[PDB]
Amino acid sequence: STGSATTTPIDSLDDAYITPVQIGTPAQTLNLDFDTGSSDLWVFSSETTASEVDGQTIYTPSKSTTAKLLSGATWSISYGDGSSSSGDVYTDTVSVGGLTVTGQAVESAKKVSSSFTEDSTIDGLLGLAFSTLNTVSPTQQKTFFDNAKASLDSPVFTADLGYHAPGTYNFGFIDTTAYTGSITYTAVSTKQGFWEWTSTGYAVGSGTFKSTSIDGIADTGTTLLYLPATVVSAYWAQVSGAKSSSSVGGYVFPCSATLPSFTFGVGSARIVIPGDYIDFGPISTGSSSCFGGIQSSAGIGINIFGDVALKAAFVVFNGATTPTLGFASK
Repeated sequence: STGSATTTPIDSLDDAYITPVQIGTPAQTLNLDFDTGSSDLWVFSSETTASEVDGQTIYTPSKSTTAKLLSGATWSISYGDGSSSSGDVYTDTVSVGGLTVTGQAVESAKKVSSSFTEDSTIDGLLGLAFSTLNTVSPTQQKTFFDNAKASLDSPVFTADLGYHAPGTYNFGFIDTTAYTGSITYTAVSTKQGFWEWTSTGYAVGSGTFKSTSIDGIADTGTTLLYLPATVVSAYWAQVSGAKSSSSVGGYVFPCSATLPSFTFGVGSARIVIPGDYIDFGPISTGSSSCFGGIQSSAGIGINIFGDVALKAAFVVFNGATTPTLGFASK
């Protein structure tokens, strides 16, 4: 089998992407944030504290003839940005772009933190990291991909995120029309439960490529590109007036600037992030100070190839017995 679904930016800055997901019988369609950096499929629901729901579409398990309470199971998750959610668990039928999993753990939120409440466009998350990170207790549950894998034509999914435009998540096949040149594959460590890999270096604008190993994670659920302070300083030094602002929480730059591109290495291959992808707009409405899309990972404890990087590529998440990651230009 295969599946194919369009993923759509939630706003004009590509702060996140939402993909429609069918849950239950009859289908209840929720728009979920597909997150290769976590491993829980959780939804706003009829069980979510009412004051914490503000515009989201909810899953109502009592209206699904295939929903079953997973007795005794609870979940609770905290994300890198400090947001969180928790609740109980149902199993139900979940379909993405025509690909159907029966008995998928659907984690129903009883509580969500303010950032979730305040984002009316995201109805939940669909985790695509390794199932070892799933938070369901006392019996850990499998991701949608892990459940689908054996049925797929090939044990892969691909992320093709757009810049200020829709893109595509495919399951079970590689669309050879969706990229240019070849896909370069690179080794993955699953030891921390992430799609963790090592970039071979970087360049800033038309500058020379610096060969250096940068370990980090391919994370569709993180907006920005988080890299070591040395790398980030080298980038922003090429933007007149750019500076790190402790009050704002990162590098900012004059909105009048033209940003240079940023290149990262995948083996001997190179992915080029155009400068415009690195502009996240005014820090506050009407400001002429703009927020940068490349930020320091210092104090995160891990480098993160988030949407800023991934959207410059066609990305293969290869879930073969030994997983690997592939990157192509597009």
